[PDB]
Amino acid sequence: DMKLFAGNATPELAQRIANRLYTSLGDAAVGRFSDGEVSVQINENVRGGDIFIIQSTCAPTNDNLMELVVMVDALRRASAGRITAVIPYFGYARQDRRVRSARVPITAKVVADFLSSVGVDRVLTVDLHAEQIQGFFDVPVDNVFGSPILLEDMLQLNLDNPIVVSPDIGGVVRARAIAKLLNDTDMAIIDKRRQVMHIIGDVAGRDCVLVDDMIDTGGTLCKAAEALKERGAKRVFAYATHPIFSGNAANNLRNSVIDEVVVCDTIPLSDEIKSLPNVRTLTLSGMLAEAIRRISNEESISAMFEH
Amino acid sequence: DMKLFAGNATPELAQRIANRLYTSLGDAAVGRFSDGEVSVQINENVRGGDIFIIQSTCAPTNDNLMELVVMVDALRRASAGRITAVIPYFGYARQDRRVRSARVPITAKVVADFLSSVGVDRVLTVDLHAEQIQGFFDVPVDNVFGSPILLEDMLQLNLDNPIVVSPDIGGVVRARAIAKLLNDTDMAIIDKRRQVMHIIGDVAGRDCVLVDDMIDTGGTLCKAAEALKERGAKRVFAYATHPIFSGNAANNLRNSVIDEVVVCDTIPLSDEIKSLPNVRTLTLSGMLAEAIRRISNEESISAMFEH
Amino acid sequence: DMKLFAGNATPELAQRIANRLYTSLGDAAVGRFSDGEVSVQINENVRGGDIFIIQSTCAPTNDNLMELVVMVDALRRASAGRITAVIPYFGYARQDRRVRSARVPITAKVVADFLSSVGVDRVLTVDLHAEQIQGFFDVPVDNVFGSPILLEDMLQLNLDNPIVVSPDIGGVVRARAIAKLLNDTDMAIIDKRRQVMHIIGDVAGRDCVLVDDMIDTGGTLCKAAEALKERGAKRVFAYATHPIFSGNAANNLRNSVIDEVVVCDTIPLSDEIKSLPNVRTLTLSGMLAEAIRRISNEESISAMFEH
Amino acid sequence: DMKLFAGNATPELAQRIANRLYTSLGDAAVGRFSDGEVSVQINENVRGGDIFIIQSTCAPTNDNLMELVVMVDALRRASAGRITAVIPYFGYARQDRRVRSARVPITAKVVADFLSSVGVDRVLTVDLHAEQIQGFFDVPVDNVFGSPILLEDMLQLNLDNPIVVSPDIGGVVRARAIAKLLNDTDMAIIDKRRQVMHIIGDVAGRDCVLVDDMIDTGGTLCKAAEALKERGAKRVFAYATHPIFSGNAANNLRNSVIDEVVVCDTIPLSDEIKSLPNVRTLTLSGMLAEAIRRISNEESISAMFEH
Amino acid sequence: DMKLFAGNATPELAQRIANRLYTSLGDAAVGRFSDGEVSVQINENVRGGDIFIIQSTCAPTNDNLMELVVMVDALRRASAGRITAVIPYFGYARQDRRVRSARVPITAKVVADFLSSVGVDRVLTVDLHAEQIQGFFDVPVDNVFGSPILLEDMLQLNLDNPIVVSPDIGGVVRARAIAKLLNDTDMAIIDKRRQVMHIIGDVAGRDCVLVDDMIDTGGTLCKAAEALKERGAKRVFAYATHPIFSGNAANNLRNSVIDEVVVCDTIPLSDEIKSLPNVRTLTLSGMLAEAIRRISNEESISAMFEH
Amino acid sequence: DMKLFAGNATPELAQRIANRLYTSLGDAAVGRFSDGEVSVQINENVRGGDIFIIQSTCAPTNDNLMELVVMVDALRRASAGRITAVIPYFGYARQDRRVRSARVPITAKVVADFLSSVGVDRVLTVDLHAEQIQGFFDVPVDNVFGSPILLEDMLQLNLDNPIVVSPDIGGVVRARAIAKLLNDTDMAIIDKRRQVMHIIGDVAGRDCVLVDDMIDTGGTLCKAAEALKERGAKRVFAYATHPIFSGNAANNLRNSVIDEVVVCDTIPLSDEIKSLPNVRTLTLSGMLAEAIRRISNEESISAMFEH
Ligand SMILES: Nc1ncnc2c1ncn2[C@@H]1O[C@H](COP(=O)(O)O)[C@@H](O)[C@H]1O
Ligand SMILES: Nc1ncnc2c1ncn2[C@@H]1O[C@H](COP(=O)(O)O)[C@@H](O)[C@H]1O
Ligand SMILES: Nc1ncnc2c1ncn2[C@@H]1O[C@H](COP(=O)(O)O)[C@@H](O)[C@H]1O
Ligand SMILES: Nc1ncnc2c1ncn2[C@@H]1O[C@H](COP(=O)(O)O)[C@@H](O)[C@H]1O
Ligand SMILES: Nc1ncnc2c1ncn2[C@@H]1O[C@H](COP(=O)(O)O)[C@@H](O)[C@H]1O
Ligand SMILES: O=P(O)(O)OC[C@H]1O[C@H](O)[C@H](O)[C@@H]1O
Ligand SMILES: O=P(O)(O)OC[C@H]1O[C@H](O)[C@H](O)[C@@H]1O
Ligand SMILES: O=P(O)(O)OC[C@H]1O[C@H](O)[C@H](O)[C@@H]1O
Ligand SMILES: O=P(O)(O)OC[C@H]1O[C@H](O)[C@H](O)[C@@H]1O
Ligand SMILES: O=P(O)(O)OC[C@H]1O[C@H](O)[C@H](O)[C@@H]1O
Ligand SMILES: O=P(O)(O)OC[C@H]1O[C@H](O)[C@H](O)[C@@H]1O
Ligand SMILES: [Mg+2]
Ligand SMILES: [Mg+2]
Ligand SMILES: [Mg+2]
Ligand SMILES: [Mg+2]
Ligand SMILES: [Mg+2]
Ligand SMILES: [Mg+2]
Ligand SMILES: [Mg+2]
Repeated sequence: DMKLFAGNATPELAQRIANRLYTSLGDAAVGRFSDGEVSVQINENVRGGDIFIIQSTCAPTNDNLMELVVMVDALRRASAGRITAVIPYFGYARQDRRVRSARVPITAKVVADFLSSVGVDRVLTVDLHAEQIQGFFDVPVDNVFGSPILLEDMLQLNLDNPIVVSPDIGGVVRARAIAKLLNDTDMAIIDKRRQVMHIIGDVAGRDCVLVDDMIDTGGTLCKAAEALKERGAKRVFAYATHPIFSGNAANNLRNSVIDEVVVCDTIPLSDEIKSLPNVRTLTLSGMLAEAIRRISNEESISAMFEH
Repeated sequence: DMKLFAGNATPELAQRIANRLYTSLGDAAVGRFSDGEVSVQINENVRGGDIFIIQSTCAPTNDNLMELVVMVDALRRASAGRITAVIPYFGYARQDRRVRSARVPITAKVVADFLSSVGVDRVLTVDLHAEQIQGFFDVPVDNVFGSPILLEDMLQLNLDNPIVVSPDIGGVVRARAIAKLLNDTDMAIIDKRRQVMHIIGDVAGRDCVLVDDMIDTGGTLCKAAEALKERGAKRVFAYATHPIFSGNAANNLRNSVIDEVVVCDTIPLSDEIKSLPNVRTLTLSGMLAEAIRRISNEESISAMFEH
Repeated sequence: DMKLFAGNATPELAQRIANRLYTSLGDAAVGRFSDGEVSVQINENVRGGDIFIIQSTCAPTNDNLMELVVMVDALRRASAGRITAVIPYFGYARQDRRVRSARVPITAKVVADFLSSVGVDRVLTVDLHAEQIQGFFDVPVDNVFGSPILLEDMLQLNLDNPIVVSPDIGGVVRARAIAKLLNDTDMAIIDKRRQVMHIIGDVAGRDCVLVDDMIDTGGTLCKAAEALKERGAKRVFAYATHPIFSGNAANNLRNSVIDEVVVCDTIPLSDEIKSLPNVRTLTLSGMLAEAIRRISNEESISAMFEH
Repeated sequence: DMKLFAGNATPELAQRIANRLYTSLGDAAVGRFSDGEVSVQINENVRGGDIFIIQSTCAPTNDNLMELVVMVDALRRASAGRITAVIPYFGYARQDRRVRSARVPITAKVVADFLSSVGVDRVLTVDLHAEQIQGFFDVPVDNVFGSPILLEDMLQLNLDNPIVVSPDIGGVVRARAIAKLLNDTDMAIIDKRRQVMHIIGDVAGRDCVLVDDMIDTGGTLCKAAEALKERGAKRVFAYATHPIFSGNAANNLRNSVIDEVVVCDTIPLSDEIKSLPNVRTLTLSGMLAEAIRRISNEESISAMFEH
Repeated sequence: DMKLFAGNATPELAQRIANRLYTSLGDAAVGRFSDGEVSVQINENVRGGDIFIIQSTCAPTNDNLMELVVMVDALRRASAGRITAVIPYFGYARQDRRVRSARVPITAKVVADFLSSVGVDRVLTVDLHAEQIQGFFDVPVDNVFGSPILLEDMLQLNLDNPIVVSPDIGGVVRARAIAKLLNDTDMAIIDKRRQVMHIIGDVAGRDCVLVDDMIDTGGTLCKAAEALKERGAKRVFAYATHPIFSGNAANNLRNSVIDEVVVCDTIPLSDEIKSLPNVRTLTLSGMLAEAIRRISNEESISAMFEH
Repeated sequence: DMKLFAGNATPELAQRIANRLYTSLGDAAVGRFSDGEVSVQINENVRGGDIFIIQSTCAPTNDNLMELVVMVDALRRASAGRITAVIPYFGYARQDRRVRSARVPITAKVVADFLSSVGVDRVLTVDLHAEQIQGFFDVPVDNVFGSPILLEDMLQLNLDNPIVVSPDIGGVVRARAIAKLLNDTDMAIIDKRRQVMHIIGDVAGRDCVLVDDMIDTGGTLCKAAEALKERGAKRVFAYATHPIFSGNAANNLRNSVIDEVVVCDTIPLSDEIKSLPNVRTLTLSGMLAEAIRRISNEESISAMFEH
């Protein structure tokens, strides 16, 4: 008995996933009270059922997170059988350690504990910022890579001896994976010091493909593109998974040298970003639908990592 | 080693409490990242100390709640000794049961579990909506009544044989307590059916004192005042503790028959409400300061319930 | 695989519930050792089954509570699948908070923690003293109102413009619900001060119906009846759900002015009470049987709250 | 800050322990409500203090156990620092396993879980039935042997080449320890089959000393004494620690051949037993007082096991 | 969906159990990394299945224990349904209490907590050293006696009025059970003091059968055999369940007077022990296979304790 | 009351740390029983004390881990106050996620759960393989970098325009940190594909400094050195923190082109490795002693990250 429920964060993606599964979204009234508190009511029998909740913890981050945990609590007191939380974009994931024992929280661990507390049985995400966040839960966590869609889109560009560049030091593993998949090309890395940006590798007269896991303000992306072009690269393409686009992202992308920015749909786009002419969107609904189908049927999930 | 920390919800109240304790607020940078996520950094040694955090979970409710739990987590990983959360207004407290086994959450229990999960050792609140929320925690919870301040203000009005009215059926216990304290006067109750409001009791030619625990939209308050005046009451005064004032509260209070509305300061007032000429504010900083002082010194807290 | 087990508290009610479900009580030897310790032995295979235990925590309260938790432990180590505890009368429910931070326990929370500790999966009660006790558990709790049976009995009295009276301030919500159900009549409330009892409302020349959730000693009930009659009420009927009848209840009811006392059967009656001529009993076996049937079949429980 | 509190089970022993510590019992009102429910109120400040509760879980077993857990809960919500439960006789300790996977509970584990749930920090008992019950807790458990007092009393009898006999197979380890302490004498064991009792060892013309951990009904004790005398033993003395004396114990001991029965005071004696001329009582107040003193002062507890 | 997995401790026994169940061992690669750390990989779909893991915690004890807990963790994150751990020999079981409050651990409780932590749902062992270790878990534990096989082997010896002897005081209960089963014969006990060994009972001119639960170094066994022969016993046979055989066991058994040593196969034998001519092995694969079959089918396990 | 205890893994390091703190190691007998099981006995009063246990989880990994958890359990049942585990080398840390949802365990999370289960209050490690393992605990974890000692040793080599190389893609962050500290030099990275090793960066005619966190078999290190020399580098130095040196490490290092290998002392060296002429050891005893001193005195730990 598979039922899908959606919050207010990604309703359109939840509709696409439901369409690809040939079912319909379950009836739940998820809204706000007068003072801003989350209101949830489940409007159908869920006893013994296998429930999936689809909601990214994107901006407004805290309201979306509260919607998620409150729906899980309402479902779990209504005697639901098993609850899987599909969270295409896992928010607060960049706060995953205390560097130099600074007096900061590990907020990803706090969110994982909240989800375990209200009674989630399984989590399914796309492109976690740190893969060790799989260990912040006591439940199985399936971290699905978004690279098949992006790679299928890259191979339709007919680049002239492309080189894969990671905009920073934290993206090197993902850049290397993409470089191996993209006919096993070269790789270069942007290193930032003091300000001045150094490039480790040769980018002279080649098409450069920047790959990252998110675009928040476009700062690192735009700066790396400027560095690549001023060391003589023909074209630069940016390829990310999570389109956060916060702050001054629209102006940063508009006044940039990036020829094309391609993102997935784990977060809905705003109006100013949709108005931009060089920002294009791929869809992850098929991949998420197949993962949900495999989880619901006691099937192996390893087939989801094939290209 | 008593240290006080404040969030962004009630900073001015935290300053008044610190002033009455002749100390200063501890240094912590509590803010937002670019995308709306809570940022916390403790900027001083808290090892082994006795920490108090002062923050109401008022609107914006979810951001304030996340600030609170994230500060508790950061303090607890920095090896703080004991953490007391002073929460003058406990949000989400109106969702405390499932009526008729409706498929709703018990969100107050969820919030209590989150606070117990991040490592709170003690909670101190003012005028909980339901006193049974004391049982939603495994830690001691001190629910301090705000009625001493309000009563001290009522006794300075020189009312002509006043009668204490509860605007609804849920406020009868608080109304009875106030009526006993206010020279042991009469009590009347507003009952709403179908629309039409019935008054149980005699209110003809008497000064009426409405008492409640919050004013959210002013709906029940304004309607009860209209009923009281159209059954012939001389003057009506409204006395509440938590000034939520959400939605159309300013217009409802402006176009009403209530002569004076008196509230406490557990939630900061907006500009439109401060502009109103018949809304007046009392302060709870002395009572909270004395409660914090008694908790810090291993002293009996029962003296806080004296009039 | 539905199996019913019964303790020693309410065996006759368990038999009626079994009869209405067309099954038989499971074989378990629940008794006492020589020194008063609870002895439990399950005498049949319960592996993977869906178990229901029917036992009120009525007097002797502590022996009944220990029987319940010990049966749950024996069933859970015998590899039972799911255990539902049907507790028609939830004892210790009047101790649900600490008033004025008095150094008392919250014993309802202690009992809820014990039940969660031995491994109960679901609780089903009738007319909880405080509905917030639903939040003292981490499991679903279904609090079924006994008002349908009592209302069906009230409507067969043909009262002359009846008025519904709550004997104290804590029963106002239940009295209001009954008043709405009983053709939407008036409501009056007994208020006790200092001794002297005040009645808020008009009771002159009307049939009065006192409604409460329990009758423990009959003190409040008898006193309220005396007040109602000495302000001129024609007849007084008392309507309760839980017949505790402790202490001097028999003498208090015998030497009273109440014309008829009607109770449910969540607690068995003693001999002295059955000898009384004006105490009558209704049965809840049909309602509990239907609730058990709906829980066992993954059906919606909301239909149980219909009149 | 050492404070002692006592329940209703062993108040006189608690007074003796307080006298030997030159302090007084703390003020707490522990009683019953009208219907038999436990009532507890702490009447003094216990914040930060080191609390000891002295109460055996003797008959009436369940009321005493509930008093204990309810006092612990009331103390723990009043912000007590550390709570030690001194339980001279640990009830329900004979139910410590499931023999042949019988569908019975392990009730000692249930009691240990309840004590850990309400927040006990340390347990101190005398002569546990099974020493592995130390492993049923997550807190330190100090199981103090009562054999020093009993041995000091045995050595004042001037027996003629005594032999130490265990009445059953479960008491062999304790009998061997006593035999080693009692000038390293011989040991014999009673074995019961089918009825007929076999004695392994030689008891002809010797003074026999039966040692056990409890006397519940006197069945095994009286039967073993009869067997010993009908295989020709001069005198038989019975030496136990816990005087349960339930059921027909008074008649069994009166119509027996045991010359003298000596017990400790972990359970108060009834009137019929005190009337018996050959039942004598030793006291454990000094040993328990010294153990409490050593626990309170961060001193080594190993000195308590010296003879 | 019953699947069997085996570790490296008892692979041959796991094969025999699989053969008697007419299935095959599941595919899992359990090995060591270069530095000695346990490596585990499950090579098949286990989603929703009912898993059994067969592995004794025998020498090397800590590597076997780590293999077990690591396999349980890998299975539980792969979404296995229910995990039963068949542990024919439970290691660390001799450390089950703190005698005289010595500063030692209770290591059996630590192992039980680890197994409960990684997510074991049920434990099945053979001949636990202390039966109270059943209470160290929160899950059902089935402690199956190995005495049927040993008794079936004893009855094929045609002994001349045999007597059953326990080599020490801790084995008396097991010796008594065997003596009752073996046509209800006599029993004698070895008592060790100061060195000198005393025998309680008559062993002159009888065949002696020593029964124990393990043979670790053969010290107690060889010494008891010497004592029995030097008080004139015709033949001595040793009967144990767990063949640990550590240290100098081979030399102790070779230079001994025991005519025949019979053991079960809960631990594999070494080469030096297999070379011995008077050490013989029985098999427990049929009994364990039937217990696994009964657990998998929701059948009563009590039939396993029949002779 | 600071007490230090040591296991058998790193006794000599524990002695150096004790010497720098001007105290002595506490008395505890930590050994093995006959069959290989861990034996622990604490031989002094530890009640209320602040305990530190110094032991790396190095090879033999599982015995060392069991020693650690068993000592923690023995200390915690002896009523120790606070227990800090100093684990200079955290074993099993390389298994920190499930790549592509492979059916493997996350063994670092299992070890963290075991340590939290037995009652550790704080962990202090050196150079964790993944810094997110800080989030696998609920207690504070201080991950101290070993780079100050290594950098102080590098600056005493007088290299000719050195370049810092990371032998693999996982070491890039550490290599970048060292490069910034080492007068802000260049950085190059070894990339391995299919076999063939690519170097991103220019290493022609420069002194190369390989930095890693461990040396297990020397495979990556020796291969990277060969690649660097066959692209023309003058000298190659290897700088690591944890000297695991397992398998064929001695032969790999002997038949290599690395001029000098410098390691810390978090793991003791074997004889074959000490015989090597180009392997040199630094000490971390001063840094660990200062960290222990700061933890014991409620001082800020951030001063430990200064160069
Ligand atoms: N999109 C991706 N595809 C494949 N591997 C990835 C990706 N993103 C990160 N990785 C990590 O890159 C590493 C690949 O290792 P390998 O299996 O040797 O290619 C693993 O740690 C993966 O978790
Ligand atoms: N017998 C009863 N029938 C209906 N409501 C009840 C009863 N007893 C208590 N209540 C409470 O009365 C309130 C009724 O609210 P409403 O839905 O507005 O009638 C809810 O809080 C119910 O939980
Ligand atoms: N009164 C007692 N005195 C000493 N040991 C006892 C007593 N009762 C039981 N025992 C147990 O007897 C055993 C004595 O072992 P040992 O130290 O060899 O004398 C331990 O297991 C003790 O726990
Ligand atoms: N092999 C065995 N067969 C039967 N009982 C055993 C065995 N080993 C230990 N026992 C214990 O011996 C006792 C037998 O009690 P009974 O049922 O009176 O024979 C129980 O406590 C059993 O757990
Ligand atoms: N030895 C080291 N010194 C400094 N940072 C390190 C070291 N090893 C790893 N790191 C990480 O490198 C990053 C340095 O960031 P930054 O503060 O910008 O230099 C942090 O994530 C550190 O945790
Ligand atoms: O706003 P930006 O910093 O440019 O983008 C967010 C980046 O912060 C993290 O490294 C992510 O990997 C992104 O690369
Ligand atoms: O917006 P309003 O409903 O008028 O005020 C909030 C009320 O809702 C609860 O009963 C509170 O007691 C208040 O009386
Ligand atoms: O013995 P009594 O106090 O008269 O009856 C018990 C009452 O105590 C509680 O308020 C219940 O609602 C009852 O009304
Ligand atoms: O009433 P009784 O059975 O004679 O005495 C209780 C006995 O039950 C247990 O074995 C105890 O050791 C006692 O010996
Ligand atoms: O090496 P051994 O001590 O002779 O054999 C192990 C014994 O230790 C325990 O009592 C077991 O019951 C065994 O009898
Ligand atoms: O035996 P090796 O693989 O050469 O050394 C262990 C390496 O495995 C991990 O990447 C560590 O960072 C090391 O670099
Ligand atoms: Mg980045
Ligand atoms: Mg209200
Ligand atoms: Mg009442
Ligand atoms: Mg006995
Ligand atoms: Mg033993
Ligand atoms: Mg033995
Ligand atoms: Mg590496």
